[PDB]
Amino acid sequence: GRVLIIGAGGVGTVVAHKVAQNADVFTDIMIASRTKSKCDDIVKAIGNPNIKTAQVDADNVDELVALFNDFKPEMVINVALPYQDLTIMEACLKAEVNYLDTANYEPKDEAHFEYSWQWAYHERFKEAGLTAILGCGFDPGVSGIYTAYAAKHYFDEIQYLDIVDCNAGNNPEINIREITQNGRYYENGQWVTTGPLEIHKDLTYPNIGPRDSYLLYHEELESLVKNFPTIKRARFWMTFGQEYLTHLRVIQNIGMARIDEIDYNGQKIVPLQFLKAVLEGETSIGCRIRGLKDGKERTYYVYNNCSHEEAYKETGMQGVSYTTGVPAMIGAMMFFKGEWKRPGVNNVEEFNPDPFMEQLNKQGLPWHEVFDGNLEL
Amino acid sequence: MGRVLIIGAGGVGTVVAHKVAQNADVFTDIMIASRTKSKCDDIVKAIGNPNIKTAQVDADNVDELVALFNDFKPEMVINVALPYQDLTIMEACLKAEVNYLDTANYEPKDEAHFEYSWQWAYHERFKEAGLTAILGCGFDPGVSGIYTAYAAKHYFDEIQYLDIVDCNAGNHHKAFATNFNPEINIREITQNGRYYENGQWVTTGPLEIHKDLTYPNIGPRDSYLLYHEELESLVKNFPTIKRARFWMTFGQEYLTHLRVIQNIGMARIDEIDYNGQKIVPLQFLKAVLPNPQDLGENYEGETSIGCRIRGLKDGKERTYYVYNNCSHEEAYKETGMQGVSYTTGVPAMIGAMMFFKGEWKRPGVNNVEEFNPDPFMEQLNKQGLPWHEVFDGNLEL
Ligand SMILES: NC(=O)c1ccc[n+]([C@@H]2O[C@H](COP(=O)([O-])OP(=O)(O)OC[C@H]3O[C@@H](n4cnc5c(N)ncnc54)[C@H](OP(=O)(O)O)[C@@H]3O)[C@@H](O)[C@H]2O)c1
Ligand SMILES: NC(=O)c1ccc[n+]([C@@H]2O[C@H](COP(=O)([O-])OP(=O)(O)OC[C@H]3O[C@@H](n4cnc5c(N)ncnc54)[C@H](OP(=O)(O)O)[C@@H]3O)[C@@H](O)[C@H]2O)c1
Repeated sequence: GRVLIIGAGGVGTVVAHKVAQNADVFTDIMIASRTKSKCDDIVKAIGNPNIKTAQVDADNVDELVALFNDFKPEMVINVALPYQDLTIMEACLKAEVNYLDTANYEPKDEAHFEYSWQWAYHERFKEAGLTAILGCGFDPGVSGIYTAYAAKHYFDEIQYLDIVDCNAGNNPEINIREITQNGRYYENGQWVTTGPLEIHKDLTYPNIGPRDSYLLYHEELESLVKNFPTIKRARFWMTFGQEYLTHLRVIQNIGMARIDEIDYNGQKIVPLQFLKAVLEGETSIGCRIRGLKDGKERTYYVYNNCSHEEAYKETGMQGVSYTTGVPAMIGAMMFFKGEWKRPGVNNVEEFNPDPFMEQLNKQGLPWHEVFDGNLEL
Repeated sequence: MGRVLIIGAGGVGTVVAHKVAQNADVFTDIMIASRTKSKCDDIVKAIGNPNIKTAQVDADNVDELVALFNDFKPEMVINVALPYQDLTIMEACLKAEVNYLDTANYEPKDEAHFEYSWQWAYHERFKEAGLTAILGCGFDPGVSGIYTAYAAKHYFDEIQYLDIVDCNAGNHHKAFATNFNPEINIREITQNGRYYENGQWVTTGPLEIHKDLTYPNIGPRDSYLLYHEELESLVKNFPTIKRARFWMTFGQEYLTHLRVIQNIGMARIDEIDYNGQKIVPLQFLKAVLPNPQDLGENYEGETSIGCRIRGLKDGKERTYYVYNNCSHEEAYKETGMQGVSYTTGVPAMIGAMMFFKGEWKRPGVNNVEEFNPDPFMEQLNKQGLPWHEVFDGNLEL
């Protein structure tokens, strides 16, 4: 049960905490990242001196292979940035290490992500007997596990999938890249494109109430549509307050959302990253699913609500880092326990959702089901 | 001597170079020196006069400036670099016995507070050396004080109320851009408002007080009260003034962008460590924002800047409104810049002309209202900034 965490950010902080909380499964833990001091901060916060740390540039396959051959992990949990997905997978192949991440690949010079890059590794991973688990955060991640759970127990055919993500509380480089692209959803065999944050409507969230929700593309639509060909329409919605949208608009207008490197006193700075250097309540994230069971239409809503305060008291991080870090740990737990072992490259919906859902209820993300309700869309 | 040296090759310096080159009878030898020499050479190529010399200089370095001054031997140095360079350039002018003019008074790099004490401190040294320093000779500061001196000289026994009003009614068709150096521009407009009334200076919140004011050829515009450096010297030099305020128009989209820039920390003036390098966020913002110097091509509309003055003549209250409207497109066609660079650059050239012609000769450190306004006002009509007068109208203020 040797696990290596790459990335000492908000998510990695949560993953480390949750891995440490399950030492019967995770007997040996290391945290490696670009800035080692953040790794050591996490170890001190957890209070477990047995967690090892290391500096590594995960853009460098050779550095990674040396680290992997030193610590000898059985799985690496990549919660660095999407840019590191492929170099880490390369190192995993060469050092015969299994793999898990929470976000699929996008190149540094283009804010477009898709699964082709990582799916390309399927046969190499398979012939090496290695398992890769892609997109095992909350969304992507629990959102596809929720959908697999519904398909397994409640639906003959899933026909409409609507993922809803509300942060009702009170990494910006990858975050602002995600939300500024054209919207995109799936309907009747085709991918449909909107303007950025053009389509929106009020959706009512448990314990929160109605919130302005905006349609945008999201990674998991690509694989969920592929893996559930009964789907007639799949969309993803996220809430955005007016002040947030205003700040987002201005940031773009002034040039601080740029993703190319600019030259500033002999140093290569990308405006969006420099912005990062300067930049109560709860989340509610789930899936609203409609389809057929025993010849009749049926609706289903399954969700988690995560309190920012409770997440902070446990891990020092807020609800967005918490909801992503917990499932990443559980994915590794499923592999270590043999519940999720499938040589090749896998999306979460391809595994048995039941043992994962059972752990979510025990590891800080209890989920709730509403049957036969009005899904509002 | 007739030799003039221009420091700063930005938007204002581009205009100043064009305007001095247009008056070769006065300015017989011209040099443009600036931190980045290629921009000096860009200006000379645009003007088409190979006789204009260029040079690289770091105007933060008194030694470098003195060497440049003793080589070129200017009679006056027109400082249109940043306020930060005001004192080092004045130091060098004193050491090399060269006269001085700028369009903005000093603020330290580490504090967004400007005032005249720094430069007034050089008065007796300049005076003893026979050197004249002309401070704040742009449009506002500059023409705004020359307008005031003009009104005091010709139309009032006693001026009592001064309101300077500044509207940029143009459209540069950018989501957001500033009209001059964004670093200096943003530092200025984000401070607390201040004005003068009944013997005291009153502080307001930033952009707290605003009125609808009607601008010639433009109409009503949302106008905001803020401090402006010429209020300090004009209140000093015209004691009869009872109330002095400065107003500038801001559109809603502009204010929205300005608010967000401050909230996200990109208006900060302190240095942060970014990959072992010291970076001032406001200075980084300048790098990505549109360059004011490149806006003229798609700039339409015009500016309107003037002074609304009220006071007594022969015991009766009178009003006076004097202003200039400047077409962004005409400024662009003439100089490649836009109306804010133009309104600032033309009066800087004229102040130097007044010195070269002997009209404005006053050893020491001077604000523009201390000179005879008449010959300056005459040149404004001839050098591209004609002004208009309205007598006894409603000042709305
Ligand atoms: N599926 C979901 O629900 C979900 C939700 C949110 C986020 N995520 C994903 O989670 C990941 C982490 O997010 P976060 O918020 O924790 O980000 P973060 O706070 O910026 O942390 C990223 C970490 O990766 C490190 N890193 C970056 N480049 C590296 C390199 N070349 N070599 C080694 N380490 C490197 C960073 O090092 P430094 O300390 O030097 O900066 C930092 O410690 C991202 O991929 C994000 O897309 C997924
Ligand atoms: N009175 C008024 O009505 C009024 C109105 C607007 C502006 N102004 C003033 O006019 C001045 C010029 O503004 P602008 O918009 O033209 O600014 P700008 O476009 O940024 O140009 C300033 C110039 O100074 C140069 N410079 C900066 N630091 C220097 C240093 N250490 N040594 C030498 N040169 C240096 C810059 O060089 P680089 O090319 O290397 O950047 C640039 O060429 C400012 O002081 C501003 O406050 C006055």
